[PDB]
Amino acid sequence: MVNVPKTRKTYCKGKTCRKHTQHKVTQYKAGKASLFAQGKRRYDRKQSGFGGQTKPVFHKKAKTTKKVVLRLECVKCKTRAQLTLKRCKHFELGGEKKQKGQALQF
Amino acid sequence: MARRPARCYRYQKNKPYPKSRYNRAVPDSKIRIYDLGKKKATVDEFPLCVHLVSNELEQLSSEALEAARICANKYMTTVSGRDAFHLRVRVHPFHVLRINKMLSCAGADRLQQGMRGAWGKPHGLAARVDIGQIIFSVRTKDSNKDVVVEGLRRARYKFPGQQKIILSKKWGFTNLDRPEY
Amino acid sequence: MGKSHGYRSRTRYMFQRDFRKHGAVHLSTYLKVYKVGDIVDIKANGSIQKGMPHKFYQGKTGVVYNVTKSSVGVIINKMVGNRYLEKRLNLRVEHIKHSKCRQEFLERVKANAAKRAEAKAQGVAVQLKRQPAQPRESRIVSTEGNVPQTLAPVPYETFI
RNA sequence: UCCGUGAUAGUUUAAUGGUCAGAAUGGGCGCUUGUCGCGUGCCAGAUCGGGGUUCAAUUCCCCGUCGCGGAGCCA
RNA sequence: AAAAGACUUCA
RNA sequence: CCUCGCAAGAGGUGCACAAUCGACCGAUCCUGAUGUCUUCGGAUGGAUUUGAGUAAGAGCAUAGCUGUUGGGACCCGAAAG
RNA sequence: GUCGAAUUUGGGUAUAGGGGCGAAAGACUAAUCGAACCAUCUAGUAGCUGGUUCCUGCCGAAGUUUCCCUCAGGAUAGCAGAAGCUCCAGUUUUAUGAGGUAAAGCGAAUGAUUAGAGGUUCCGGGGUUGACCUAUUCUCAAACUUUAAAUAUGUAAGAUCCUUGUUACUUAAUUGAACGUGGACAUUGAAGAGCUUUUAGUGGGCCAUUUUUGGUAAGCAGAACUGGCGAUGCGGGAUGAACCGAACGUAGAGUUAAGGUGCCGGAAUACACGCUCAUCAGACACCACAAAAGGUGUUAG
RNA sequence: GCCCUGAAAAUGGAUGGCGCUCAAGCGUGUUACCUAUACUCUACCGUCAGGGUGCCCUGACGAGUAGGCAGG
RNA sequence: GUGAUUUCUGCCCAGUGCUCUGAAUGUCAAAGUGAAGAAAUUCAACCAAGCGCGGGUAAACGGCGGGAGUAACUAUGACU
RNA sequence: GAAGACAUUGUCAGGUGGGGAGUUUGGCUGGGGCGGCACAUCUGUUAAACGAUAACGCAGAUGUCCUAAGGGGGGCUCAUGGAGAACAGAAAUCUCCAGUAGAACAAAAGGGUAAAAGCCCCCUUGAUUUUGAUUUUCAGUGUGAAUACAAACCAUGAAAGUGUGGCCUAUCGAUCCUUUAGUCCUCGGAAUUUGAGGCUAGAGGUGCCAGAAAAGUUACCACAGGGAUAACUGGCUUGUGGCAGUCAAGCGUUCAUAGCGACAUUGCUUUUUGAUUCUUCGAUGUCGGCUCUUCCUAUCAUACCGAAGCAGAAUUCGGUAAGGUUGGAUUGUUCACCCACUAAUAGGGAACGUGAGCUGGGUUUAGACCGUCGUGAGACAGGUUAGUUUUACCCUACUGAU
RNA sequence: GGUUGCGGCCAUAUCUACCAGAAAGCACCGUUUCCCGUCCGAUCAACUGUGUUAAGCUGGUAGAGCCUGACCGAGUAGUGUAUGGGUGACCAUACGCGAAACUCAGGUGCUGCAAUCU
Repeated sequence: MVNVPKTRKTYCKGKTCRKHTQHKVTQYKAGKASLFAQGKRRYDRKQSGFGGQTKPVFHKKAKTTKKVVLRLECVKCKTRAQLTLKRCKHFELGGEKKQKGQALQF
Repeated sequence: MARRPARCYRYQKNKPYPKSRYNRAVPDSKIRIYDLGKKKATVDEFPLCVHLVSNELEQLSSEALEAARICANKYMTTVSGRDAFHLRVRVHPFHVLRINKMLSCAGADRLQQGMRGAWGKPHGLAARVDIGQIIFSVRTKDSNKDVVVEGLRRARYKFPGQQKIILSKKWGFTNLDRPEY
Repeated sequence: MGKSHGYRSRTRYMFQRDFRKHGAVHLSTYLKVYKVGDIVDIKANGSIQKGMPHKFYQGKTGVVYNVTKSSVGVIINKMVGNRYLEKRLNLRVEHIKHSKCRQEFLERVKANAAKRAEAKAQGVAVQLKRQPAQPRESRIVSTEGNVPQTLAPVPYETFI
């Protein structure tokens, strides 16, 4: 999708830094296990039959695209800040990368 | 061609429409040529100029325009021969006609849906000819005045808007037009 | 249903300027600052890109209520409905033009106003108008209570 | 008639990422072989007509012409 | 223990 | 209202009411004194959105009545499960 | 039709409700069967149809907009009313910018006719010239979408001052205004009208006029601007929701509108004149028809 | 203009009807009449202005379904 | 499932269906053993029948086509 | 007797699972399906408008791409068409002149701009966090969007300033739960750990886009209703369809008009077909046929007539004119084909005249077969066999009688 | 007679012959070693003068472009308002308004502040 490089300098929201500093940019997938969730309700509702409200999520609509899915993490303080909405696929990372120009060829 | 009298066309329908983006594949201009006779001749040899002018506000069919103009031309070119005098059509045919084109019986009515529904499929060209507008402007010599007048009579039974033959004045007459050299 | 509602639609005549107005606008107009209580027309210049009002607001006259940084705050009234409120618009100075009509109006009343003063001293033009204006009035004068009185008829009961 | 679906050398059909087009057969070219043919080396397209966008269009839109499938109700 | 077909001319 | 002049009226003085303004009390958000100095409890001050307090100060009780939800809920009407 | 067999049938008698029962048709299970019947749950629930019972007064509708598994309904503004609170509305004229649509300009451009006239590019003949096709350039008939100037026309918003002191302010320790206060000074219209609580019927419209947009058209479809009908009587029009006059407590007298005056039928067989002789023809609008072509020596001009 | 010609339809003739034709046609002017719940006026019922002493008076406005309210 | 007889009942296991063996390889639950660990919670040894990965299967539901070129006349087209 | 820590029973886990059960199964829409987008949202016209403005109205885009396609400043000014340069045509290329918005500006449309917002070179990250006055949303109603700030922080830049995402007009996701972020609050004797609950923010699906967990059939049907909506009859219209008029190109050996007659064009009718959605959904009996009646004129025959390319004579065309118009075969057929007749065997209307008269063959229930389609149920304007005709006349109308 | 700083109105200043701010109130050329542009001092970034009016700014002078007006076109096209006629469509009528060309004219700029002059 779009190259943003993983290591950048940008402003940190936190009160401890309060200046432009290094951040590492990352996608954040899913997490649960603890069970003190929606999961708890489900266990309770699925016994016998139903499940009820667990039932939503899927079958599919489909869609095509997501929007941007990010943490920018300070490495000075190890505090971080989140970002506001943008439209992204997907996202392109690599721990560096240009999109550069250049030339010639190609 | 395909019947519809001109009950369908003659009264002044439609916010025009003939705009170039909005209609691929119009049926043709069938008018053979607009100027006729001595095309290789200036206006100024001819001492007589006769006109044909409308009483009504209409849309004239392309076929009626060619049929009236050819009927006039056969009378001119038979009596005055091939290298006669000179004629110009005042009004070219460029207003575009929509009509919906003959359904089906599939019980398929309009199969569309129920419908109809803009984007009607073009039937050809017409000309606006408004009140007092001039369909033909013909340049001639007085010893063939009669011939152009019967050609203009044989033209009238081939368009539906009622029109009158007339002798022109414009600028000048033809001789206040000529004294500066 | 169908199509859009939309800010940019129906602008082609309003947005567009004359052959004579065409070309870049002059920065003098951009530079101009105004005072509160000035009367200004709003009609956007086509030749400025940004700062533009909703398109629907052009040709209205408003009074500069206050300013907050580069753009200015204009009071105008729209129309139609129930208990319609007066609106604040953030509209730039490039798009805002003076109004001559009140300026000459102000000079004429004031020019007149001097002619009278001399007549009040030694002269009797009038007389009836003289009787309310000495008995009459403070407000101080110049207040925000008179604004709702005006505001109240703008939602018109009959039209409705 | 609507909505779907196509078309590339003599012919049937592969193919693309916007910058690059093939195969197979059929044919024309020799050699085989008594002589033809099979075989074996050699050879060669305005990508349906059309207009448009772009840097660059076989490739991306828009239309027609033709050949296809699929509908078709209560009279 | 065999790859391989036609055939087509002058008393 | 009074001070007035009186068939008008203004200037003072007190303010319902509404519009306009500020200012405060909590919440947040941010500097944080005095300082204690393991610990940290909290003056000052501002910006904010919201909620509260003063000239935006008052009910509660039963009553007859209206509306709303309800319960069958103005009445009846169905194949139904 | 069958009639000696998978025959016919009497008695006693098995199998009971998504079960039975079937040589299976969804046939049959006591007049009830794509799921018996009885009773109960039940006064099911029904954006659906129907109905909802005394008088009077003052005011008096909406059929619209957003949302909505939403379009036969809700919801919320939109449109009405009561009950009170408190004591301003409009309009020419001035100024602004804007519909539009006709002839130019740009862009597109069907699309002719085209003289004059520089230059393409090919070959092909002859004595640099000079036949041959394309094509600038000044130059000519009307259409269409921008724009001038639009012309228009509805619109369509818009109708206190000074001094004194004190404070602020954004912007060089720099220049200014403009803020806020505190105090003093001096200035054609008429109730059409402000605010609040609560309430209801929608949340399906219709016709005409004007301006349209689709549709051959339509007692069509779908907008705009307005009046009426709905919810508006009475008088006119043969009848007749929305055509004209007219907005209606009662009762009377007078006089009128619209429109009419031979009779039906008030009220003229009115007055000056002219055409028409077909029974044209007794008709604003209207399910009132009548055209192209119109002759024409009918009359007239 | 007129008029005929264009001008053909289904249970029975009409311009509402009879049906007059220097008009009872149609057009140009024009005189007099007729005619609504309109308009004016008389009397008087409600509302609202209001006044005045449970009551009297002045003048204006005043159809009505859904529907609100109020008196009976 | 089909339908006296009588002559006969061809090809197709790709999909679907069903099934067969699976002592070994990727998926495949629980208890269950192990790891961190106070707990549990995370994760990881181990696989049954099932998916896979392979064979059978039409008197199992069913299925049994698409453009050309081409006769020493033309039409057709044995054949490429 | 067999067998045996199994098996069978108790319990649980995975797999299969329409047998059974409960349910759902998209809106608009000139009938609903079918087809599609006009489900969210922007345009240029519609649009008469300040603003707000419809139709499956026109034409036409968006559901991405992008750390450069952001920012700022310095420095330059186009597309281009002519000329010029061996080769090169596509020929860049480079050069010179002339060159004001016709170029460029990622992307619709249209608008808009010349030391520019365009083009280039460098430098850079402010595509930052916080709060958002207000408008658009929408006149009061959210998300979203935008235009302005002030705090916090930096950039470039000379600096003023600019910079609150993308040339301009503005480019989309609530809600539980999850995730993650902040520094902080919190979980009932004390006390110590874990993991909970929570503060403000961002991200994970809902394009049925101001937000549901979700397929069909019914011809076995059933119910509530609707002429708010179809088939229908009637009506409107009259494209179509029938017929006519004008004009008369042309053909008829020659000759417009004996006859035939295009293109074009105006009409008329309402009897085909469509269109509509006015009427009827507490019910208008369907086609067709039979039989009985009354009619129409656009007349097929008969009467009277005109013209002729009328010698007779069969004839052709046409005027006036409404006082008969077979019987059969095939088919349900209307229609039509077809046969012999005839003077000639016309066409049209009367609710496609005609079911309180008949018929019942077709359409059009319930059973069944075949082709075709559909996983299936079951469906086809596909074909086929079988498959019902209620009522005692009050009024009116009239034959007849009194 | 005003050249020029800085502007404003920004088509009355777009374009193409040729006369003028000028012996100490320009532009040019020359140092282009260099801060500076590079790919060349051209661009530019800098330091300066043989002198030259040729261009430059701008002033002097002529046409197509254009605004503004007068003149017909003469209230014409069109138009809200009320209504008569026409078979239809369509038209007119009074009430208020009023564009297109034509030819002629004005202007090849204006206006203000300062560097302020021989």
